[PDB]
Formats: sequence, structure tokens, C-alpha cells
Amino acid sequence: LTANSGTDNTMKITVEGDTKLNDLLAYDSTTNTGNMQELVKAENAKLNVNGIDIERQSNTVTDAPQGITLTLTKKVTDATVTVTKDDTKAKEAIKSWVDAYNSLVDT
Amino acid sequence: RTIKIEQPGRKEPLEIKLDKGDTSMEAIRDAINDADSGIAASIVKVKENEFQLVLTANSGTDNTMKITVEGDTKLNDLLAYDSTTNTGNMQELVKAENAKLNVNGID
Amino acid sequence: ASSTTEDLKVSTTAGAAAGTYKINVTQLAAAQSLATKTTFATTKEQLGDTSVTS
Amino acid sequence: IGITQDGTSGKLKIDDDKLTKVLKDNTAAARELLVGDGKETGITTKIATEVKSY
Repeated sequence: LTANSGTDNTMKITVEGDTKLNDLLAYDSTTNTGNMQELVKAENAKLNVNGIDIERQSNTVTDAPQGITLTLTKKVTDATVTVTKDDTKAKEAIKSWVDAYNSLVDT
Repeated sequence: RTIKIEQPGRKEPLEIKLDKGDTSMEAIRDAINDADSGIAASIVKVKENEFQLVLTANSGTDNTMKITVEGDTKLNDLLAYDSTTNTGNMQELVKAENAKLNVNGID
Repeated sequence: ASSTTEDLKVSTTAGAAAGTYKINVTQLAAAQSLATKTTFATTKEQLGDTSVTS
Repeated sequence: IGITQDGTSGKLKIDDDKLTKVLKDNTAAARELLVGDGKETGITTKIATEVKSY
């Protein structure tokens, strides 16, 4: 029973009334002890940036980065990413823009 | 805003003439881009709900960064920083360090 | 821009600046999972009774 | 930038190397040249307004 991931989104599921599901769904994830077995216990993401360690849970973050999305499949060590400015897309856009004028003059 | 950034490497100091009504953070980035300033803002992700600033054009004792403010209500105290002291309000990823290699049997 | 490492990838959208940065990850991201104890010998029988309307 | 019209006609005899070297020199000049403020100033805004009038 996995709606999403994260300790921030705590999921509390109950049953108002059911023939068999009433007892089945009674459990509290906060206590971490109950009738239902656990496959993966509550674990949080861990990293070290700015010389500071962070244990906060959230995996994907896009607010602070402000223009980069990080996709991870395996563990990495001290990965260095160098960002380089691209200007060829402006070049092609300018070339299409000048072409529009050349076509207009030809017409 | 009055910010003067100087290094021994470049003879001409860097100074900006940001005008009234253009004091937003993105406005500051646009002004930096328009000025073609050597100082660059790199993407540093800590976590959500945190705002951060970086000001690193280069590194090394030859290129020391002297940052001053003529007069500002808030920025004069914010921009006070000395690289030589190695202790201040200005956080760092790694201490003052440069590239290191070995050629011709010499480091 | 693109990253040198292949295990982890980055995707840059417009409006971002250019600059190098080194990142370290100590523990791989872990997703919380909750399992339900529905151990019944035969699940072919109707889980809910027909008396309950919903 | 290097956008040059033809000697006898309106075709833009664009100088590819000149345009390329200028845009690698600085894109900010291009940003501030024709876009301007982006709200009302700019070639696109007036062209669109006059076409909507037409």
C-alpha cells in the first residue's frame, strides 16, 4: 500500500465500516508498530552540500535549484557538473527570422 | 546599488549602475548578464525553502576579491567579507584552493 | 549543459545561469513503503460482502 | 550584430561568421536590441499590433 513516498506525506488509512476490511485497514504508520508487515522502513535521503549534511527526506527538489532537474539511478561520488552557455539556438532562431524577411522581400 | 569588486589581475574594477525600480533578484541577474561581468552565479542546491547567493569569478591568491559598498541600507553589512581571514559570515564549499598538477617534475 | 558523470544526469531549463558545482551524495534516495497484511489462503472469495452498498 | 540588407534589394545578406562571432561575444546586446522591455517596446509588438489593426 504505497500512495507516494516521503515522511512529509504521512498516510492515515482507516475504514468506517466493512465486513472484513474494517479490521484489515486499522494501523498507524507513525508508531511503526502494528498488525501490518513493513517492506521498507521509514528512510530519508541523505547528502552533503555546502559543507553541510542534510538528512531531509525529499528525493526530487526543483524549488531551490531554480532551473536544473537531477535524475539519479545509482550512487555517485563528488560528481562535478560544469554548465556552459549555449547560443546556437538563438543563432538558428535568428536565421529563421532573417529567412522570413528574405522570403517576404522575394514575394 | 553601489558595489565595487576589484582584483589585482584586472586593472579595471567592476562596478554596476543598477537603476531604480530594477532591484529584483532576477533583475540583478539580468544586469550582471548585460554587463558581461566576470563574476558568475553558479547553481548551488542545498534544500527547499532556502535562498542562497554565490559570487566567484575566479580563484587564487593572484586574483583576490576586494568587495566594497559605498553606501547601502542593508547591502553594506551583507557584503563585508575578507578572504584572508578565512572566517566570516560568507559560507564556502571548499577552503581557498586552486588547480594542482605536476609537469616537468615540478608541482 | 551536460554533466561529466553518467550515473547521475541533469537537465537544464531556460532561465538558469552557467556555473560549475560539485555535489556529494552519502546515502541513496530511499522511498518509504507500506505493506498490508492480507494473508488469506484463498483470495478468490469476494473480499467485500455484497450487503455493503459501498 | 551583423544583419545587413542586400545592396539592391531587401534580402538580408547575413554575414554568418560576423553574426556568429558577435553572438559568442555577447547575447545581451541581442536581448536588449530588439526585445527591449518586452512589454510594449520591440519590433514584434508593433508588427503584431499593426497586423491586428489590418
